[PDB]
Amino acid sequence: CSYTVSRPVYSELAFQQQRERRLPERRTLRDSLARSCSCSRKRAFGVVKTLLPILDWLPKYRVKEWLLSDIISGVSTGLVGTLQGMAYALLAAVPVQFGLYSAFFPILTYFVFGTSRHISVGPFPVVSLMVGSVVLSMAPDDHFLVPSGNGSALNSTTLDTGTRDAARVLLASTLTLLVGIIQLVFGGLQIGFIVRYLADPLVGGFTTAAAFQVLVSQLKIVLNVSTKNYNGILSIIYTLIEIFQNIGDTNIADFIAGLLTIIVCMAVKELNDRFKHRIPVPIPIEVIVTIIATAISYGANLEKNYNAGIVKSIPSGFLPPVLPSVGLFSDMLAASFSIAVVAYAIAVSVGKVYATKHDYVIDGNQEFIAFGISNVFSGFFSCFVATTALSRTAVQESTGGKTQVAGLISAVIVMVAIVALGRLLEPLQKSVLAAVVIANLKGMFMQVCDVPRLWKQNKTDAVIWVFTCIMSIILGLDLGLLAGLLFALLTVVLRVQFPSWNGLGSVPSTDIYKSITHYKNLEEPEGVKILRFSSPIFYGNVDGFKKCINSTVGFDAIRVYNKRLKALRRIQKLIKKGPKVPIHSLVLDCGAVSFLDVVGVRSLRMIVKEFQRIDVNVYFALLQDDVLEKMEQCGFFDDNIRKDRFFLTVHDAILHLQNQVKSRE
Amino acid sequence: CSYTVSRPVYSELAFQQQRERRLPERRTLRDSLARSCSCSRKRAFGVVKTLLPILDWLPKYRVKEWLLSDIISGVSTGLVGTLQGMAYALLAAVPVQFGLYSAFFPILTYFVFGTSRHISVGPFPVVSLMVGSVVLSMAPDDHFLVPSGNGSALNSTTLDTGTRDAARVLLASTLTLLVGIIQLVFGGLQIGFIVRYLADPLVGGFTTAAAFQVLVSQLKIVLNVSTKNYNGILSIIYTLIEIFQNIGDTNIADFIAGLLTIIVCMAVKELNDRFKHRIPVPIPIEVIVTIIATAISYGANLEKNYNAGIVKSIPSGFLPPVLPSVGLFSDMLAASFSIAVVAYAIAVSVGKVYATKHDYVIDGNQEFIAFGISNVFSGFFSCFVATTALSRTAVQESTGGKTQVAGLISAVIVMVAIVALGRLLEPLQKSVLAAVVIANLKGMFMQVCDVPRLWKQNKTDAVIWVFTCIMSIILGLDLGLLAGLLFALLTVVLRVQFPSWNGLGSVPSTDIYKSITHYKNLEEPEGVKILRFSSPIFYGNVDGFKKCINSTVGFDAIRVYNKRLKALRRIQKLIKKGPKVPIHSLVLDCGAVSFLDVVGVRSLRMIVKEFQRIDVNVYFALLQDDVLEKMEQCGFFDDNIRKDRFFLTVHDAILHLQNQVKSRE
Repeated sequence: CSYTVSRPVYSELAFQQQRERRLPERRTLRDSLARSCSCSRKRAFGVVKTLLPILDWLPKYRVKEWLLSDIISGVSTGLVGTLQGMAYALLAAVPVQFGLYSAFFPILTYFVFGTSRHISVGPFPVVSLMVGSVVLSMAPDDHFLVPSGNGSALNSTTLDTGTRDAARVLLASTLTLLVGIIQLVFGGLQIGFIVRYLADPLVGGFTTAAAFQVLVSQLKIVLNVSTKNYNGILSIIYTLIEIFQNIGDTNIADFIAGLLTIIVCMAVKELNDRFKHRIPVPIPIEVIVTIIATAISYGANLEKNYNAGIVKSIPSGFLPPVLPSVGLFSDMLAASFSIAVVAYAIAVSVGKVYATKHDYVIDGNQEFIAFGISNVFSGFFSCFVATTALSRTAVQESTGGKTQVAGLISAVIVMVAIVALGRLLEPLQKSVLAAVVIANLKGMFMQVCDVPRLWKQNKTDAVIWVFTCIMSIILGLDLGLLAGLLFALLTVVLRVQFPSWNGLGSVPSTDIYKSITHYKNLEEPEGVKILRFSSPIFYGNVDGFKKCINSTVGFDAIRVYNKRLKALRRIQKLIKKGPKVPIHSLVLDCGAVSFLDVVGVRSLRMIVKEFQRIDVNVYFALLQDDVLEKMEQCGFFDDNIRKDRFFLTVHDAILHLQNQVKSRE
Repeated sequence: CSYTVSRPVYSELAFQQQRERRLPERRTLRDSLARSCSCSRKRAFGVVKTLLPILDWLPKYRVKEWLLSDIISGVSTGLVGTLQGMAYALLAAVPVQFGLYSAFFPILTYFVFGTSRHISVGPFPVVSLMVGSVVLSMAPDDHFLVPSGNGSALNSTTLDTGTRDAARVLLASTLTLLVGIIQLVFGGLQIGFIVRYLADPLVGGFTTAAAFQVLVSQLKIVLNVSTKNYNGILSIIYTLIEIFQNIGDTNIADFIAGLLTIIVCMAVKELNDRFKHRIPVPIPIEVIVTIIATAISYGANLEKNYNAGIVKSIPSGFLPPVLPSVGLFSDMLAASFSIAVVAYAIAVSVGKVYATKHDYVIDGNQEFIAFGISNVFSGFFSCFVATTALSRTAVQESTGGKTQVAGLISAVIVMVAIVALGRLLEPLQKSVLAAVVIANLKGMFMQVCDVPRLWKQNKTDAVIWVFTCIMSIILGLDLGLLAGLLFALLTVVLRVQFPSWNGLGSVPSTDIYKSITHYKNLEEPEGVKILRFSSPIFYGNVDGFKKCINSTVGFDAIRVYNKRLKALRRIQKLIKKGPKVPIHSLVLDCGAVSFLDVVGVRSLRMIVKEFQRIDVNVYFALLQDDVLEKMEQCGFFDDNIRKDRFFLTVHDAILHLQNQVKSRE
């Protein structure tokens, strides 16, 4: 209605005197640690309830109706879990037997420590690729050749099919433990802000570029070509050229059968997603395409007749726990930090999506402990890093899921897939398992459709997407993530180093000040020039502030004072023989400043001192309380630069100048 | 006097309608690039005058007294410069003549391209230390041994004093050429903000660590001990331990002479600095101590009698230009970048100091181009990277210097030294030259006295000093600088990621809003809770903003709605059979925001939508125009979230809320 106020001009001291401050809280280091560490039994029950979330949803279960919905989702997710679990094992260069272990043991551990209800912990295509990247680098194929077979001229150094996998499993187990330990450090030290640096364009471009490396890696299994497992700079680029050079040594039985299930699985997935209003339960195309593949491959001897590529290496049994090979963490610490941060990023990403739909809150630090113990327990049973795939997550959710009981039932299907089931999957072609992974790449391949949308939005965030996408292609995949985090943080520094400074003016007959580069009918005070400077001054943008002040006043505070003394020497000699016109004051509207960075405040006092020699006052308008208290501690208020130079609002600074000129001509 | 206003409550649209905006300037790339490149001869003359500043100060000379001032400053600066060059030649592991070379040609090159008047370009202790470090890393001593001399049992692999100096000089010349190329690239691309990242505490800690390493190296040289030129991690600690282990294999005469000249030089420097009011011209302690050392060392055969360490390797002549061995840049690019940036930082610091002391202006890009051309010209004459030492610079300023003519005269001394002066310097002990370097370390060793001062000041900047000082000691010296810049950028990001949020309240009978954690007698509106959030929202501080909102409203917008929906299903079943109390609105005083990082504006819109479901309006107070224009493009103003939700000032929102409560109960 009517916005009218009437108060005196409290600049800095007319308001600080009659306003009593609040005494700050004392540190009291002796008692601070005592009050923090609680001794009551209620705190002991609270830390156990959070650490073990199973004690919350289990007592209040709904066995009446939940048991019917969990038994149907467990057998549905179990069949998809035992297939996607063994399919993702090829991305880690590990035998297909250890892929099923990643779908049974991590579920058992993510039952008494997990804080989610609609998350199916298991393998992941992008995560398994980063695991397989360090296996090929630290244990290539040309490192296990054995001379045996009485060759023609030289020693017969045939392939090492057999004991070669033993070094790959132990290497992947050491990586699994080191990833789990890092996740426990994040949960133990209660540091969760380290994963906030993974922005949406950063994680979006990373998963998009990772889909290309997954497509190239899986295409090698489909085409049945033998590459040289290149790694380093241009890893995906070099291996893509080698694939085109070895096209002649392909297998038509694998390409035709591999491309067939690609079109079938993609069509059924697209048909079921579009016509969702008529069929609520998604058709398990992953399961029906595998059962029919093993049946056809069992009739005709695809291994002998067509010389196809089958598994024929499933022993159908468990294995004793193997202690991790401690001592190889020096050459894997750099890559483990990249795998441990993407396993948690996707865990929270998929978790929060299915959290607002079921209306339940997911703890942040608890997921670090949940997946931390999961990866550690998985390392003792020859498993790789566990995560939650978005496709497998939607299986137990769309079919009907309430708690992790359905996930435990999903582990029973994998349980029988280790002892009894597995012999029937012997003649299954490797191209079939290498095709269900490519079908799930549609979600990440369609993520490129955001670049035209992000360009119309904030352009700096669109560059981060393209930067992370290209950098995670040239210099590997794990190194590209670290190059994306540094580039994303650098973009934040570049946005605060080059602020958006304006020529703030006054709206007639009011007190609201708007920029002069946006509005025309604005009147500036006679002589006074207002300047606003966002992105608080630090050591890097303190030089830009000088160029900012020199551009809004028209002159330079240094060159003007130098020309004054250059002409002053003519005055002291003429008696022996015989610019700064418009700028009267400078009101700095530093209202968007948060910190000081005393390294830069030393030049801030110099600005007030330089303009003081040329009779130009430098006033302040909207300095906050947390900043003014910081200027006093940094040695700014001397005998000449008093607090009266500062003001509370922007209009008080202009009103103080108009009253000073009227009272003093 | 009286601050009174009377205007309607223009929130967002009551002000944007009747206020016509200014049309932004069109891009017009063709005309923009056409208007940028000027064709008139005036712009050509201007850029020629700027690129070659020699054409400016030459026509306005003051020969009458400037001739005498420049000749005396030139002889003094030439003596000081040849002494500092023959001293710093040992820091670069190069023979002593190449120091004199590097003290002659850079001076000639910094005459037609430099834009300063009181800068004596030459060697530098830190730069020479870095050059020597990278030379020892890329060319150790055990890589040149030759088996010759018919030893006792094995081949006599004597030391290679001699032919290895050619390789060392070639490596130093390649390094200097690469540094010059990097500086010319930085100057041509007009990129000057890259050196603004070197804050005052960062460069202070770097200079402190460099002074410590220089002290260690000069103590190694004085004690005449033979180390193993360790490099890498903890190199200074390892070489100090090796020195302490080889104390017995020293020379008592050399150590005594070094300690004596150190004490004498320090005492004379202290006496001249303290009693400056009586003697304006500083006593050249370096010149007299070198003269007396050469006089004493020439009497007795210190090389034969006391087995002292002398130079005896001065050919007293020039050398033809040698083309640099291009191809060794991939293993020294980072070191060259570090050397170039530290040299430019020190040069700009000295220039700004001696320019604000003499009241003249110095350009940045022109100095960059000048030093780049100087290093390039030095690379073609077997010289190392040139800079401006603070001690040598103060000589020509205290003795009286006006233009670079004194610098050109300062090269005449080095000119006659290259040919004639230096044959008498044959029996001079190396410990004497290794002492003035330690004597000049007093300025950098006293820089540690700022840590107690910076701790009372901004503590985050005090940590950067200690972090840079320690990190530039453990992992070399060049790598410590890169670890310091990244640490400073991370500290800047942490200050904008964890803002200082408050509980802003209202002062009675006024319109100024202050924090509630600082003032006691403050009244908040009935139900309304004002919140201020500095450090504008980006992808990393969004969870921080969520936590801040949840802490300032007392509840969580998610848990409240979850409990409401959990209690709602009890209502729909009871008819078949038979928190958010105080918070009325949320005025976000986002006045300290500059950018919004649309990745974060999505979560902001999500927050606004979530609080709408619980009947809690989220209003804005001080959103700038540059932020609203960004939110409009980032898809924020839908059919429901209109612009009326925003306000211009903080009191307007409270007034609108009170009017709505009064008109609608």
